[PDB]
Amino acid sequence: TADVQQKLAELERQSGGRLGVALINTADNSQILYRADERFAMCSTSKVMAAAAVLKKSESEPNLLNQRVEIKKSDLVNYNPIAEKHVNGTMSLAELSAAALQYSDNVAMNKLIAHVGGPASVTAFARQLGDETFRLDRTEPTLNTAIPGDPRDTTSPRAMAQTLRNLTLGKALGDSQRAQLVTWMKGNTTGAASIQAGLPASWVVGDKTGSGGYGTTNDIAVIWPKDRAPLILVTYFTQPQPKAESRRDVLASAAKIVTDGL
Ligand SMILES: *[B@@-]1(O)O[C@H](CNS(=O)(=O)c2ccc(Cl)cc2)c2ccccc21
Ligand SMILES: [Cl-]
Ligand code: NA
Ligand code: NA
Ligand code: NA
Repeated sequence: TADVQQKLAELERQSGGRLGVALINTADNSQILYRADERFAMCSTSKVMAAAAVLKKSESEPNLLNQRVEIKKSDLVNYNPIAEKHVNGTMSLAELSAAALQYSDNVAMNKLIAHVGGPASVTAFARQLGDETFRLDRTEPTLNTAIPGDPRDTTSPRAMAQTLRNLTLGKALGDSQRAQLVTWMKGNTTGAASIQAGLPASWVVGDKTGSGGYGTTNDIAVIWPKDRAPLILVTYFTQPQPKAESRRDVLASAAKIVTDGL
């Protein structure tokens, strides 16, 4: 629809920032795209790719998710809601994956990153899946600086939507691992104000939010509408001012605009 395009342009204009949207509708294999090939800083939406990398590694290492990881005071960063409770103990890689995905715990992300070999290994995993756009450059918390013009720790909406489709609805991961990823994302606790706030209450969503510098406010989701084929939706947003506040309402509005009529 050209109208959906115009509506997203009007949202972007009023918001004052830069908006990126990619909707994949698996009912008819259609897409709605808005700046879908521009790069945006992923912030915490990158935790999906890190958890997925660990899950993939687990296909050939059955004990892997039960492996224990020490949590030290020296591991704490700037957002540790789960890990701060396990300092001087261990958490399993399953627990760290869930903490990263469902509470956006930054220590959990750093452990997933470390375990698979660092940011270039998470990036190599993306490449293995056919995503040649995703780049994870840094660890937490610096991967969230979201400086305009900086390509580090960025991807495009089109690439992340296609990759999220492969991960949650396709066959990137084994059946057990795919189910686990989707179960984790459906249990996310951080997304109610984002894409979910622009969709009917009856719809089931598995999402991962992100936020960071320059008021960057992001969400990526797999969506099961009532009695319809699933959707993938990426909404990326960032602003001109370094200390701009988050605008989750912009993502809810984009979600509402692109699902109107379904
Ligand atoms: B990353 O983008 O995710 C975490 C948490 N972000 S948040 O904005 O603090 C948030 C959003 C919604 C809820 Cl319900 C809770 C918390 C994070 C923290 C620091 C840097 C990057 C990320
Ligand atoms: Cl409703
Ligand atoms: Na991507
Ligand atoms: Na959401
Ligand atoms: Na977030």
